[PDB]
Amino acid sequence: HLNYRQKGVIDVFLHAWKGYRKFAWGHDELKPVSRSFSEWFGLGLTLIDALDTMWILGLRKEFEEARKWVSKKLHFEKDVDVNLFESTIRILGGLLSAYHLSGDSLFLRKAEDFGNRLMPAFRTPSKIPYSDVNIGTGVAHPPRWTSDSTVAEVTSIQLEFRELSRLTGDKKFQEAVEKVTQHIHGLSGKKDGLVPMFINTHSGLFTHLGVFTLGARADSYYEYLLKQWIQGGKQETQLLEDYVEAIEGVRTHLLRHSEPSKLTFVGELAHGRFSAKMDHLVCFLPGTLALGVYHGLPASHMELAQELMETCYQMNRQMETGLSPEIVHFNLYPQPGRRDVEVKPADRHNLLRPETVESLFYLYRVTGDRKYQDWGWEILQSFSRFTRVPSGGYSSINNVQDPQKPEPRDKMESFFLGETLKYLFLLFSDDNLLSLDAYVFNTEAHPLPIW
Ligand SMILES: CO[C@H]1O[C@H](CO)[C@@H](O)[C@H](O)[C@@H]1S[C@H]1O[C@H](CO)[C@@H](O)[C@H](O)[C@@H]1O
Ligand SMILES: [Ca+2]
Repeated sequence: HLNYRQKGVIDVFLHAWKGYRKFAWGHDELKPVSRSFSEWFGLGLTLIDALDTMWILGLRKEFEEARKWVSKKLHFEKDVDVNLFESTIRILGGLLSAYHLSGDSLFLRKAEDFGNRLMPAFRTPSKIPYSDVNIGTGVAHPPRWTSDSTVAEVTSIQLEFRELSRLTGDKKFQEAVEKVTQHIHGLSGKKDGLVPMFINTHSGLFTHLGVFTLGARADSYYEYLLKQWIQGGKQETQLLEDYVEAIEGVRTHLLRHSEPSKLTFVGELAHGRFSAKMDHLVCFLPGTLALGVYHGLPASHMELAQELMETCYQMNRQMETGLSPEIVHFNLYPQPGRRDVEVKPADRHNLLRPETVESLFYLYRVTGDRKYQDWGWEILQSFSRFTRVPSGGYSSINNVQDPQKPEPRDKMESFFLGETLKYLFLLFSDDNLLSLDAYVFNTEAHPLPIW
């Protein structure tokens, strides 16, 4: 049976979805305040990202309507440049999870068509893929000012391409992404398992040396070391080794404690200089640590997971709206009148990002401590109070520190329905539901089977 908090998640989903249906059907993103839409892919991004969430939440009439759109209206031949990583985690991942949950081969046929159109990105001298590929013309290229790719982008596509090869029997997808993983396994320039942010597609070597973050441009590299190891049945020992090494590197170089509360946080390093800056993106890490412990990683990882979960919770609850900003800074020394969680004026936006509630899901699944459910519910209520648009939809907001004037940005990111609400529903579940023994979630919350 659905419980009270799950019913609340479903009310939020359906209010979001009614805005999408009325004002943005088949378009990439809802602009709820203006009752319009935006495109970047032109491939119904929000719809595809939400397929599996609709299925899991039991929204089967909505799923059927969306399936009909996929069957009739989703076509990949347009002259359009797409980012390989964003494409892969949202569209390829979303189609693959929709296939597995529904059993409907339409989703696999579409995934295979799309996957084939992404392949030109790998045709570089080093076989590290370009950032962008045109799905209609077959031309791939790097950004205008550089031949570098982003490290997280080239190392956070593996689950999806590996699974596509498994289902289709076409080895080209797996072979391409595994070359990337194996190459990066042997690269110089890491700091105790920590990777630089960029990698050159011509030389194959890291660039921006000596600069280390667990946030944007590197985060999901670490996530996918563990998750690939799990996906593959725990036989690919190099992935585990590199993951274990990296977590020790985080402990050695990036962990400090805040004032006044002594919260454990992860900062950044540049040429040996520590910076107390932490992207909300880093909040994936407690959940990934806990996931690893479920699968046999050391208890030290759980100690760190629980400390970081508290911190990520505080990043939300110390704000006036109860919603974390995009980026926080912490103080290493006591500052009269100051909270733990400092926020630069420019960083005060919230884009409805999932990483805190993602990690709460894993902490709850692994520990059973109901406080993590309570924290998730608190955060959901804050989304409802400060980001809801009366006519339908929820919006990113510009100011998490002004409860009277949060200032909507007029955008509902696809990951709100793809991730934030899926993880909350799962967090609250009393159930055999997407077992950690049977599935691994991709980095856009799309569950894929463990082999
Ligand atoms: C700017 O940050 C984004 O892109 C870089 C890659 O250039 C990633 O390293 C970073 O994690 C995010 S994408 C990340 O977050 C989104 C939700 O907040 C969502 O698309 C997905 O979870 C993805 O992993
Ligand atoms: Ca993610």
